[PDB]
Amino acid sequence: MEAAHSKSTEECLAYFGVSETTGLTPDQVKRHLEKYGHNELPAEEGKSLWELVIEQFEDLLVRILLLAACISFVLAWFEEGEETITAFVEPFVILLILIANAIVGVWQERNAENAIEALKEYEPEMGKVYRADRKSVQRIKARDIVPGDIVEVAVGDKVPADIRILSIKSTTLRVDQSILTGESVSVIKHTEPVPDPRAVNQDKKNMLFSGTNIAAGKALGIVATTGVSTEIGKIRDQMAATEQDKTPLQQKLDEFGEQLSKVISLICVAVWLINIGHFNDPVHGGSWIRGAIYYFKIAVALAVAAIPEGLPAVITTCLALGTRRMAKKNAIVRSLPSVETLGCTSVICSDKTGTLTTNQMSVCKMFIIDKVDGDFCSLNEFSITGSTYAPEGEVLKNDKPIRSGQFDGLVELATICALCNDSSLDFNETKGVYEKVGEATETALTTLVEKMNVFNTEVRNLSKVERANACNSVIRQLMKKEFTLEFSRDRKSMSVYCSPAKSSRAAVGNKMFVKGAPEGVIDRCNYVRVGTTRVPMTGPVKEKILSVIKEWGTGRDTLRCLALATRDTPPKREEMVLDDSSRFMEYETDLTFVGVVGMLDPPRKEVMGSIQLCRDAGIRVIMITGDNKGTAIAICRRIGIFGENEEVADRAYTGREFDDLPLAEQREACRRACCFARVEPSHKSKIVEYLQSYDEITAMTGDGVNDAPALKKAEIGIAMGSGTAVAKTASEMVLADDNFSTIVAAVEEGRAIYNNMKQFIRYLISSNVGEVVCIFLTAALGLPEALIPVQLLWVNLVTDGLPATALGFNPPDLDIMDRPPRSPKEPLISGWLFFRYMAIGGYVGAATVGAAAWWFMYAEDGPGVTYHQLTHFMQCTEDHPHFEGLDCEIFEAPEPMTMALSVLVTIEMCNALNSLSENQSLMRMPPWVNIWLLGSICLSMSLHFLILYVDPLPMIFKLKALDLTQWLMVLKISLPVIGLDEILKFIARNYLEG
Ligand SMILES: C/C=C(/C)C(=O)O[C@H]1C(C)=C2[C@H]([C@@H]1OC(=O)CCCCCCC)[C@@](C)(OC(C)=O)C[C@H](OC(=O)CCC)[C@@]1(O)[C@H]2OC(=O)[C@@]1(C)O
Ligand SMILES: Nc1ncnc2c1ncn2[C@@H]1O[C@H](COP(=O)(O)OP(=O)(O)OP(=O)(O)O)[C@H]2OC3(O[C@H]21)C([N+](=O)[O-])=CC(=[N+]([O-])O)C=C3[N+](=O)[O-]
Ligand SMILES: [Cl-]
Ligand SMILES: [K+]
Ligand SMILES: [Mg+2]
Ligand SMILES: [Mg+2]
Repeated sequence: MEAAHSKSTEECLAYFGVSETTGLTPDQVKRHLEKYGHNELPAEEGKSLWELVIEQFEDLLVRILLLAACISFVLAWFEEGEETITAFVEPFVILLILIANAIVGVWQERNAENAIEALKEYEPEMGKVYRADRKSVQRIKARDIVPGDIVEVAVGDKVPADIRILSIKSTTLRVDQSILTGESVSVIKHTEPVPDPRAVNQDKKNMLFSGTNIAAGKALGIVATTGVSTEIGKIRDQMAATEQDKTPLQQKLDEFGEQLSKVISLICVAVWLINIGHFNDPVHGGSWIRGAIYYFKIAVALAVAAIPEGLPAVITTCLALGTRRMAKKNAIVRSLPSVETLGCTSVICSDKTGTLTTNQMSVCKMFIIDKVDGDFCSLNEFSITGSTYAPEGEVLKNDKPIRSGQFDGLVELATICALCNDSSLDFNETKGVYEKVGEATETALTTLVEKMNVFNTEVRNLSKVERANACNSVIRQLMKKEFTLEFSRDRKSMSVYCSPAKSSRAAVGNKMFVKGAPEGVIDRCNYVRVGTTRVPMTGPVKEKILSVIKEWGTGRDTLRCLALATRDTPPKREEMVLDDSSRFMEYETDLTFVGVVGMLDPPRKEVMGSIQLCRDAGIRVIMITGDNKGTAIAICRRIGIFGENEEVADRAYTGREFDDLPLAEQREACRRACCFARVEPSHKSKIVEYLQSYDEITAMTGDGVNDAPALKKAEIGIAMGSGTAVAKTASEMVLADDNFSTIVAAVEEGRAIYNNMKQFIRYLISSNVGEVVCIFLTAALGLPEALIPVQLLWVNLVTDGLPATALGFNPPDLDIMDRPPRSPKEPLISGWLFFRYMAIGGYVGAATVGAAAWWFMYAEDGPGVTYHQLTHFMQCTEDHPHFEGLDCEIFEAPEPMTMALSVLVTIEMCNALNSLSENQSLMRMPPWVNIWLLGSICLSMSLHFLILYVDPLPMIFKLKALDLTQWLMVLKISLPVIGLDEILKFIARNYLEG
């Protein structure tokens, strides 16, 4: 029964046809269970090994390397070489990479906790129903509750299903529905119908939504919906439905994968066309099982030359150290790939209560009477600092700290605030922070009289645990609380009867202490207290009081004003009926006005500056709240979203107002409006989707259950450390310190990290370019020598993995936060950069061929002085008279591959020096600006010497030769490549402008 809020109690009972006094019958429970199912949110399967791993293998590049590993087993089958039969282990290496990388992804998926499971902690095990079987209430399992059941709830109870209230047994029914509205304030429900069919949960003041707990009271209702059909079930559906898109940079890697598969697949067959040298090479033989293997010997090699193996390892470690660096800023990152995505955030959506504000009700202003001389009436107004329940702060008058005990009116104001109060203030030693005990509204009064200290009580050397209620107890011991007249809806106020308990009994006179909504209380105040004295209430006086109260209720500050009064001559205790709550308003008559307090959930001190910093960084901040519109706007003015006097007309909408706009006017309404109030949990997710429709990377910040959908729909979800568990589970990052400025710091770190990522990404990709060009030249000139598939792995994994990781520690740009947010879909390589890498790739790629070619043509220690016919080395066995003065094994000497690998590694170190910047020269950018860069080059070169000057590793590859005749020649290209890139870099820095 969805329209249950708009139908009367009798109409709701008539829908299911059950008498309010008696419960459903077993037949009805059978049928309603076979129709509506059980009352439980469905679980989620989440993970599957057999399918998660294969999903990790679904990527394209891993399909290329995987397709190359088996071929590498085929090359490994070959008994031809075996001496190099033992070197058959390259595929396993090629294999052990994939496996390893795969596992890392699985590990990233290992931490994915079930957020629906966290949402299921808000459904209770047992529930209380009345039924036909038994006159006495039945405590059953809440999952067996079907619609139509008569359900009972009491204090502390968790509501099991969405329930229309039939009769409230207590004076009031206060429910904490922060699960859906994000507000710790407890709403006062009723049984009247709510005619609006499209009312939001905040307006359904006659319903009891599943997952919310009863703050105080006892009531009876009939169940409307169960299971997924409840309002929390909408949250579950929206949390299982919103799939997370791939990281923008990850999308770049994927399309790079596609084009890479195209280019590899086209080159491998493109070699078949240039087969002028394959028409008739052997003396009689042709293409058989031995001959065709060449077309694969290049293939796998070409693959390992194109695939940047180890890039996921480098980005994984880089993002890991980013997580460690932000961890010192109290920013716990749950998803590694999200860090990058935080840099390019264009819009930040944010909750208010608990996120932008402290979620701790604080009394800002207060006023008492000063002088009453005829029509004139002056007031004493005070402001109170402190934005938390902790008794920290002082009272001020005209921006000057003043002791409260000097004003006789403030003493009585604190006396009313302390006695007429059911709440206490506790100090959590485990969390190390003061927590409210009771309602937030009254707790604000408790901490208020803690801040005031009207009797000048020594509280400096007090323990932090006893500091919580130090002054409240002082006031409690002065007047004994006989009984309390509880809050009722008819009079919108509550009162307390107190006796002196003084030295001489109650001869000083009993007094009644009343607090409540302003108009209803002031209308019953026939007297006004001026310090110690009492004067009759008049027109001009109450017009001044109501004037100031109206000035505080609206405008810049939007405080919740409570009026406080006493009764100097209350009636006798033996003539007050305490059962009938409607009579209490007569008991609270003939009052004496005292003062007024103003409450507000104040913002965190760290927020406003953060909003200015995002504004400076081109990031717009949007507030999305379940709280009232006036309150959210008044907070926006303090935060810096709106001006102190800015007219907010078309810039702030409510969920009901938002839904009334055409879908177009909503999608465009998210571009201008910066504040959204009184919204349902679905509305936040809808706004996030709308902002993402503009291809804008948006981030959501929250702390409650109602923020869970948005937190999933946003590209980056940021949860508060003091927030709910379900909000943390559906987020990519947590702020343990609850500070809002660490978001700004986190964005800065993300941008700097990406700026450092383009560097080593371009480095590895360029090395792959040179390798591809080299394998192509060696393939077209018939010289598979000087390169092997095994070594290209170690080069792209170890000797290049270290400098690439070192590039992650480059100093960030100075004016990095004065620039607007980065474009989402923009290439890492542009035309000029693509031209630069296209030239240097063929240059350094031809270097590696020139190593072997030079070792054979112009060399004093290279016996293979062939001079000509070097390209036709395969004929050496069938045309031995052609190749005299040498052995058939000299073609595969250790020096060609040692020199090719040498110029490769050195060109890669110098190229890693070129990767320190894109448009900045090396003369103005000293290489020692990054100690980790030169350190990684020193360690990669040291590991290269370890490859050469050892016994195992050479057996796979080749043997090293002397240096008096070898390193002198590696400098033909190992060093002038820096000059090439230096000219190419000098051109665009000056020729581009003018
Ligand atoms: C040589 C090595 C490989 C892996 C390769 O083919 O990379 C190309 C390639 C797929 C791209 C190109 C490479 O283009 C070339 O190779 C130039 C001509 C072909 C030479 C072959 C014979 C001499 C990248 C490498 O060119 C450079 C950097 O010079 C940059 C970039 O990729 C990036 O955005 C950088 C990494 C994400 C992509 O053009 C990309 O394709 C796209 O769709 C892009 C837009 O992405
Ligand atoms: N944004 C807020 N900031 C501060 N307080 C809020 C806020 N919203 C609600 N409250 C308090 O919570 C109680 C719940 O009332 P409820 O009907 O949910 O809200 P509203 O009255 O604002 O109506 P609305 O939903 O906006 O139409 C009110 O009762 C009282 O103070 C109010 C109240 N009053 O409103 O007059 C009197 C009172 N005593 O004791 O006199 C005690 C309250 N209380 O404990 O919550
Ligand atoms: Cl509102
Ligand atoms: K998310
Ligand atoms: Mg919140
Ligand atoms: Mg309200």
